[PDB]
Amino acid sequence: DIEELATYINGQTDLFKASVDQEGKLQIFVAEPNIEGNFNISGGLATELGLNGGPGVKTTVQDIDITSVGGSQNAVGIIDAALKYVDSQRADLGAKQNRLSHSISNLS
Amino acid sequence: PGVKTTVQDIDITSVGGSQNAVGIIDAALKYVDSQRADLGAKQNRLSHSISNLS
Amino acid sequence: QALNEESVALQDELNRIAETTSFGGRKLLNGSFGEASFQIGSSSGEAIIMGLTS
Amino acid sequence: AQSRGLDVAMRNANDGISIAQTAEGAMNESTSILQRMRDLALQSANGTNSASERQALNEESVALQDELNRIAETTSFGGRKLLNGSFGEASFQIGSSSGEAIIMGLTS
Repeated sequence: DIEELATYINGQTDLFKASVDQEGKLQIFVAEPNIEGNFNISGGLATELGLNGGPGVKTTVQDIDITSVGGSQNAVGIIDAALKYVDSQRADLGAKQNRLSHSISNLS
Repeated sequence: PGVKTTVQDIDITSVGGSQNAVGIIDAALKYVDSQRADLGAKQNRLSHSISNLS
Repeated sequence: QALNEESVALQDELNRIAETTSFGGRKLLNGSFGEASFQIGSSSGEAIIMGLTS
Repeated sequence: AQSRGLDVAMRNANDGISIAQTAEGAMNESTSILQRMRDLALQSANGTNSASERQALNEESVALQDELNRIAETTSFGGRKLLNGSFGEASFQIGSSSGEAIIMGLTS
């Protein structure tokens, strides 16, 4: 069924966060760093669901709505991507901090 | 096509009414028991999932 | 006639059960519940559909 | 330098231990599911079952089958699918120098 297909698509990759809304419409989420251009889809199965991969709807954290099931399912991937980005930035800041400490010791 | 008869459409004012009633109620019982078995399968699925998640 | 009166009373009881049993205002056994997905994973998807028929 | 190597090797060995532990737990739950399915099949085998009982047993069996698929596709160590068939052969540096590694593989 649709839910099992979404779980399978989630399992077979880490760039997608598959999902299912209230009506049973496959929601495919692509984190910002993982997409650049026209996300194009093909295959007979996609025509079976009627999917259409194109520029996509741009959604950030500020555009999260939860009142609907699909809203929450998309929000899960949205927060996942946001967490990844924030953690990457914190890692960069930590690297800079370590470089600064080493430099300060060398300067002394 | 046959005359559609559901549980709500049951009357026992006549012999034929009750003779059809026994079969109608048997079919309804089969349906309800099948749905109960499905729900029990879902309960077992959820319990196993809970243990795995823990 | 008396047996039919008891039967119709039980019919009305069945309808009342179908229309009344609820999980905190969410009717369960009146068909309106349709099918809902309980997300039991820890990431997008990973949910289980549930069937509950009138 | 070798002390730092030993520390990182101990960390990597512990990480491998944790991955194996999580996989083992998932496997234990899966084998419990399989035992239940075996019991269901044996119960279905009995002669006095008519047909509806077999339908109910089959519904339970298919539910457990989809549960097995969900387990195989869902258990993950922080986003790293374990038993979905993608892990394959992976190394784990457990030595100070370069050239020490235990190969671990988790078939789907």
